[PDB]
Amino acid sequence: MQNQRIRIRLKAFDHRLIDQATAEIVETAKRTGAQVRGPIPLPTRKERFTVLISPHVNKDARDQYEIRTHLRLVDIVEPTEKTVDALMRLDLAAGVDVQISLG
Amino acid sequence: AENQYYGTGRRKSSAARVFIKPGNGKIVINQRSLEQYFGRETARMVVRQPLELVDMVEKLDLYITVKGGGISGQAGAIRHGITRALMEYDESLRSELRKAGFVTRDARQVERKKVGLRKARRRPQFSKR
Amino acid sequence: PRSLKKGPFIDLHLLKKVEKAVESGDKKPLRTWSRRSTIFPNMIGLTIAVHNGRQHVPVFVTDEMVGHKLGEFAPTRTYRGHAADKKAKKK
Amino acid sequence: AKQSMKAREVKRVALADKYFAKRAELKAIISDVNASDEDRWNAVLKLQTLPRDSSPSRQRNRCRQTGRPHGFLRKFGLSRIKVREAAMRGEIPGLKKASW
Amino acid sequence: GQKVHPNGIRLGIVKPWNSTWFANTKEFADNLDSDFKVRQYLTKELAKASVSRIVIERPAKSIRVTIHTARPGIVIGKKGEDVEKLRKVVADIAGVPAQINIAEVRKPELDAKLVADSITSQLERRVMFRRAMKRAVQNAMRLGAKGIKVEVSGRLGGAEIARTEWYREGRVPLHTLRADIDYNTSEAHTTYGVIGVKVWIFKGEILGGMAAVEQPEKPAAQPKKQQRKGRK
Amino acid sequence: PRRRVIGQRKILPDPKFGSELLAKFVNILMVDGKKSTAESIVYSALETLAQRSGKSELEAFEVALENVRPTVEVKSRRVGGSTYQVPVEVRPVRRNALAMRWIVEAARKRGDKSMALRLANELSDAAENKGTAVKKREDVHRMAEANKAFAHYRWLSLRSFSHQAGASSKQPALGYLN
RNA sequence: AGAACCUUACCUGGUCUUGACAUCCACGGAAGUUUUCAGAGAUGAGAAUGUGCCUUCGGGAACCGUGAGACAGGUGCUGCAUGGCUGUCGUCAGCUCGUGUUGUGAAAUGUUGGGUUAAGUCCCGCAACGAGCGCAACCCUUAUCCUUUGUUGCCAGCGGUCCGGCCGGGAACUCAAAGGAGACUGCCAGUGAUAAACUGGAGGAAGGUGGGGAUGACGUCAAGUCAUCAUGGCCCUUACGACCAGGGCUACACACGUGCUACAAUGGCGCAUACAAAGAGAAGCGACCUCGCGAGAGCAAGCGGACCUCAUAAAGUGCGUCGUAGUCCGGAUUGGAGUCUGCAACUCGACUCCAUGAAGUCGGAAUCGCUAGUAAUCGUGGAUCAGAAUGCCACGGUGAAUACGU
Repeated sequence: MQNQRIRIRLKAFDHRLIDQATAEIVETAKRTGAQVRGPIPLPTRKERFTVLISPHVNKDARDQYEIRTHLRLVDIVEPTEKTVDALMRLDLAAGVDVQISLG
Repeated sequence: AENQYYGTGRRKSSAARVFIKPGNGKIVINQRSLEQYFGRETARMVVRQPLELVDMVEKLDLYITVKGGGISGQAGAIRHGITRALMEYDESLRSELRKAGFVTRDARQVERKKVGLRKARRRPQFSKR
Repeated sequence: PRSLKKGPFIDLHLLKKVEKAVESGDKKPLRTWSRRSTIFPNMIGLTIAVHNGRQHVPVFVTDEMVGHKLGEFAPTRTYRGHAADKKAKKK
Repeated sequence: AKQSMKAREVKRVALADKYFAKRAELKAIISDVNASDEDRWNAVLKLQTLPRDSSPSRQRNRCRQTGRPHGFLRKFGLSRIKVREAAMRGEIPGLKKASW
Repeated sequence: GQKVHPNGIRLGIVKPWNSTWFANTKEFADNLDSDFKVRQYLTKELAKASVSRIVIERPAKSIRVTIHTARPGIVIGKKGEDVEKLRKVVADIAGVPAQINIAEVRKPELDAKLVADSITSQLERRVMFRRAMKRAVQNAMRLGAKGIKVEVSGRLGGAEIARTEWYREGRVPLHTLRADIDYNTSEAHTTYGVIGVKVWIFKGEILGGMAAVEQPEKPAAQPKKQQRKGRK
Repeated sequence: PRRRVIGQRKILPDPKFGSELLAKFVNILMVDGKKSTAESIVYSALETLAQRSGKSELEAFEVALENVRPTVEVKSRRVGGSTYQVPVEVRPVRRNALAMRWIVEAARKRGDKSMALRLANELSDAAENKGTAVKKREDVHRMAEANKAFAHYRWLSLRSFSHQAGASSKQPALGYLN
């Protein structure tokens, strides 16, 4: 059973920045390995809110809102030390956090 | 690679994976017997029906892995799953059933709970008097 | 249906008033506003005046009240009789 | 709506975190069954009177910044109406609605 | 009559949100207060021309400013010393060191908020509102809006009770989940009390903004480039 | 109102009996949304039916479903003065469903140890035309035969067609009344 | 959206009025913390740590006391005084923008006929013309299927091998989240004024803007919020404020809105048995451990979310048991104990359980949603959240009658 020996995950609440940043790491992985990598679509999260829509009078309408947190993974069928060294310089950072740790 | 024909059987948001081969009249579901998974319940009659319609209740073998159901329904993904795989013994078996309607992916999609309402379509009950 | 937990539940706050009254069995009716507390041996033999949401009502504490609270013997609500309008027995 | 309810509430939250965090097994020692004739006494209620004026049990996780009674949401630092006002104006990351 | 605003759920779909950051759904209150305090006070500092959008960003150990301007020239002030005083206080509010970069050619006269300011300015000084709002629209669609809707209210005409007005021209559809639907509600006072104008602008169905993207896409970078993950 | 034809949701034939009439029956036996309890309850009922009469599994089921089967309904159509209630023919879809519904509405008045025994006692009875829904069929065909003595806007209508170049009418219709 | 005190408006009682919190100045003090004692607590006395920031080395600021004024503060009055915002009619099928025409003109016409449609959807068409809002579309999400990924995902075959995707290894496979492929009366047929369009046919998962969500016009209604917040008119500013404590809206006279769960047999009781999707968790949650009578207790691996845990997912399924006896259904009330979250469970908080033991066998006026993943019914998780769920929000399981007629 193929797995990874070091975990890299990307977490953002804005979907467009993380898709670009992931794409730069997929190419890094293909430059520092032997296979054709791409996006792991790990289950993206949504937290659920309900609020008013008039400040006082009538409630037949209300509002429900979403905020999503989009999850990517970025791993070879087994990674190498040459992948983490290249990855960590080439990762984007402006509204996504990459955590390189396991937990 | 492939070594068995394969059906996907998606009905009611359950998926019957079905690996078909020559053998004897026989079912294994999730490495367990029929008395265990469908014992004496109406689901037992669901899964035998597509083998009985194709009269191969004695010479088809089956291996069944099923996810994402409830007990009677998973038998119903099996009802589509057996005929989905059996397209590669005869491709016109599945055509004629698709023309009658009698094999098809199930006709209901998801619908969500709506904004401000006590259910998917039920609005807030009020007397208002 | 329900009852409360274990240990003392005296606190700092009932303690300093009670302690100057317990050496002498009692001295004077103790001006109490922190009526959330449970009764205890240190609080027996006293008279604790228990703020009710408006004023203090004097409670003579006994050996029976030791499972009970302090503001429980003291009202918080209103009353009407069982099928007419009537002014409340309870402040 | 008043500043006095915001003023009580703001001081309670910084001292609930100060005072109760280092007095979280004291709760076990004086109430829970962790004691069995051990302590169960005045000497540790000498210390639990600090997390009392300012403690989680008096901090309804609300009105530490905004002047709206109830419907508060501790995760935004806001309330019903101000979550909606900020969505309208796009001042929250990722804010859309569910369509499924 | 009714007045609903429905387009509050569109603002990261074919347009940018006014904020993009990450907080692991636990630090969101602490990050939302810093993002407000940085919105409120930077647009007051560049008050010496106009701004069409403000976009606030959270890099690793940093807070990064994006700004959309009429020009990168005389909007932000001459000399980079003025743009360093902006980083001085942006850094103070978030609690990390601060960056700023300057962008974008888009005029704030295609955009909501300079249009809503300009129609309250007439009304504040009691000049006009019958045609002041129509010249707003004219001036807006000639730089790129396929349609604009305007609602003016206040104590209009010097009347002891309140009045309304409205005007729609071109297309402003709300049977949507996308488009740029770039929106501002002005609030200002005059010698009668408080007045306000509501401006919805439609630049395009996928135009308006610096965005076209609507999701996190999963076939991305890899449309038909398949791997076998084995025997290779 | 309806301005064109709209069909109905129905599922495929039975997993034991291979019949639509069985597939609608277990469906009308459904309680708590659960089709999977009503299936077993219907088949266990027909097996008792098979001990009562040794001729088929469906013997008292199919023929109950023949004897208590309605054909008519009453509609209300009245303007102005006095025109009374006005009958309509029921479509097959509702004939079948009225009968199965009346068979299980009737069935519940019994207390036994399985629902299957109950439903088997009402089918065996209705099969011999002594069921509880014999009355429900009879009432509905007597009322539909009675209320044809007078129907909607009848007096003025007998003029209205003849002057419009249009054919015979007695019933409310799109664009103009009868 | 979670009302013991806090919250919270209201009230009483302590305690003070440039004022409990900002900036500005004057004066004394570093702020903060820890701690004994009196006092309900605020407060006060005394103890112990520190003398920092800057400096004509005076003294000021931070923060606290106290004062001067600006000013803070006010659920203060006023919503025929407002700004911001939103309910209704309604998915009404109309409403409006630019403009010509017919009347003297208010105004009409368009916006009405025919066919078609939920629809002003769209064909034909008159001085009404063209076009936008409403609504159709792109949209997101889903569905077979095309497509990419290949873990915290999977295994027809092959290996280590207790035969478990744990792991060598593999991509036939579910599988997860996404671009979306597909469907247009275009195709073929009938109808219909050529036509729009309805219906049938076929391949396909599927023929009828694919399912689902978003989705709601101008705007009357003196609608309603000054209590998110803006804010004048306009009143108190030793207060129509505030620190501190306790109480309170869940009282009880009755009734009433709404939802849960139950009134059984399709089921409950016991025991055993089957597969979820979704998502949240560093004063939080959390396996195992020892402790305990269920409940729970501390110790602690672990935890960023297909990594560990809530979780045994339940309903549903199996057997034996149980009918009209209020039971073998339902188990409430309350006594009382064990437990919980919390200085604090009493009125007003969560859970286990023993004793005793009721209502309820389908309910009058009244009263609502539904065209199909719907209705119904079950469990799950989250927002709120110190502690309150039966509520709300979203998720997934099983999953129904019929739509002639207006």
